Amino acid sequence: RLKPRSIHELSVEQQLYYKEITEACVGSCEAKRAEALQSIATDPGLYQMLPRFSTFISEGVRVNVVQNNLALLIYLMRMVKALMDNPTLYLEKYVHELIPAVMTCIVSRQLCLRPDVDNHWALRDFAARLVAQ
Amino acid sequence: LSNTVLPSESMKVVAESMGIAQIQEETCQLLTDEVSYRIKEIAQDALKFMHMGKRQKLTTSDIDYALKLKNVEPLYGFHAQEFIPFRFASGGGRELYFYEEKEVDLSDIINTPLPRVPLDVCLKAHWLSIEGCQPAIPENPPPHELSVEQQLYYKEITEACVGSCEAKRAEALQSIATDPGLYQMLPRFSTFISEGVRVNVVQNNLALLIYLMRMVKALMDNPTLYLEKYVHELIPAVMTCIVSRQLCLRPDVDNHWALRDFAARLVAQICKHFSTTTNNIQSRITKTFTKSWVDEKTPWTTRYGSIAGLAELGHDVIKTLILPRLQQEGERIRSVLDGPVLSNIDRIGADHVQSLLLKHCAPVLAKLRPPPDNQDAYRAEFGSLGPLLCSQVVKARAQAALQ
Amino acid sequence: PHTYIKTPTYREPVSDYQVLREKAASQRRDVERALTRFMAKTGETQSLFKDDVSTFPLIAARPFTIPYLTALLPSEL
Amino acid sequence: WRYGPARLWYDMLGVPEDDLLADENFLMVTQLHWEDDIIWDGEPWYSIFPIDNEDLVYGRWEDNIIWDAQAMPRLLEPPVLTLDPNDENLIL
Repeated sequence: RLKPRSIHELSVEQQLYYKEITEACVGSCEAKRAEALQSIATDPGLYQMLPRFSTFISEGVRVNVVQNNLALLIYLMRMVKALMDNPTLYLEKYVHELIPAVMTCIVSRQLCLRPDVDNHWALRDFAARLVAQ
Repeated sequence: LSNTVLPSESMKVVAESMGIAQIQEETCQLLTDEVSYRIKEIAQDALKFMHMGKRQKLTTSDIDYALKLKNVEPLYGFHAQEFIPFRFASGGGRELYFYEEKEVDLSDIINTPLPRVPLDVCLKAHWLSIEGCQPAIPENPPPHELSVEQQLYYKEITEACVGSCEAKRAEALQSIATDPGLYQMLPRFSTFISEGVRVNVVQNNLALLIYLMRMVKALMDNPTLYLEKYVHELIPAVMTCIVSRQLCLRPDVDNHWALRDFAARLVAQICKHFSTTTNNIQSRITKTFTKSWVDEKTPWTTRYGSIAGLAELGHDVIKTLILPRLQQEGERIRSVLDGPVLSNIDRIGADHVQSLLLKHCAPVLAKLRPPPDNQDAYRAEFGSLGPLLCSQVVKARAQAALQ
Repeated sequence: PHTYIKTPTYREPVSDYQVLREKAASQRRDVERALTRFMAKTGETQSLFKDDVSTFPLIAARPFTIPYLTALLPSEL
Repeated sequence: WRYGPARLWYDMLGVPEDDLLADENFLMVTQLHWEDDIIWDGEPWYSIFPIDNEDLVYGRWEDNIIWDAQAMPRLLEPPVLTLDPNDENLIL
């Protein structure tokens, strides 16, 4: 019994777009981030890719608080904020993954010493409290 | 159904062997209803020598005894050992069949090997039945594909979980739960389980359903095999064990109730481990349970299964599904505290539903109420759920003291 | 491309003869180990060491009434 | 298949062949406690395959279950196994 393999519903242009947007949203370059954030903020066809974005956010924060990597977290919180103000996509199916990610960001200890980025840490907490409200 | 005759075009062919050039179609119809009438009178008179001379074969000496009976001249040369051969001739537009007779040199019939001499008729006596059954004397009648290793493993593991003994069952379930290489035999186990739960409708066996649910519970505990590709088969089997109405052969004494809460715990585990936002397993399971519970006409067994699954899903589910329909307890206590119809089975199932409902709604009442709970039972339906809630608060205080 | 692009590609199959030989070998070894441990645990057992049932269990030798039938006859034919 | 998986059931059969209802209540966020979900550094692998199984996603599994044993849309059937290849990493 031999039959043909299944074809992914997501396209290879869409999968390449997801790879470029996620590799830009980890903030190696700031102009790349800002466009990728605006692209998340106004792509109409960003539904049907949203499970993979929510899973990338959620999974990221949890293995990114194992070592308290503040940028990795500040970029993910900006990705959450860019996901929220998009008017086309339906978010409250995925908010059960989004909310415990922002909760830990605000209520968690910093592996990294804070006398140095606590100002940065404080800003991140404020961002987390903005998105939470 | 109809009077069947020889075809009329078979008489045009015969009339040209005679030399008759043109024969009209009303003459050909006149010929074929007579010759097919005389065939049926020798077909049925040959059958009178086949029946009176007991033969059930209709040899060609039966037709020759019937042509002798109708005074018509015999047909010579049909007692020799022959068969039915026909030879097709294609031709340039004339399609026919013939015999293609063969020849033989005359000295090869004078010098044929003679057959053996026949025997004379003699009699033989033997017992057919001796005051009962027949004796055993010889004059009577006598009375992609799994390899062999894993085929034998599949056979032994499935026949160990059918109920011959309990120890082989426990070792088979501890094999299923703790072996590393049982893939390539997962589709066979899923088919076996789903068809076996389906076979409950022909035979309402509670025990074999408990065995199949312990087979599913053992399949879930295996760390090596991933049931993501086969969960669409195991979900409706456990669902059938939850929300079906006759789970028993004798409804009154069989504890279908446990195969209910065991399979409810099983489906809570199967939608904890496997529910993803692409799957929508848990939302689609809650929707089936919910529209089975809110809808009236449902039996107390299937309502028990719905409440059991919904209450094993978690605390927020019983907050937003069970607690709006707490007034339904009044509709339940309509048929419990009150009613001449007492000797029916609608009382044991109703107070089982009641006991499950107040057991699961006691911590929900302990979560969303005051600590005093003075007349919460009076405020509750029937004043019993409130007593259970007071007992639950007492149990929580005892747990805090233990901590 | 995202505006109007679709790539209906297939799924890369495994043609690695090395890892396919390894997968078939390890699955056959694991299923025969599971089968022999299950059959030695649910029957009469022997042991090379004193009171050794967990590690290396042997299915006990049973005598046949006619041993040539189970010896000489082929089973896959 | 009479000799195929679930054969014991076939042998026993003797067959000759061969507003609370709203989805908002069932939304995962309503039924999921976020704080319990957070690991908080306390000690995944879900839908790793890009295509989720079509049979679970598009299958009407709810229809297969019968709420009432007495009334069934479909009577007991042979239900011969499809024997159709599924999953990935299969040797053949």
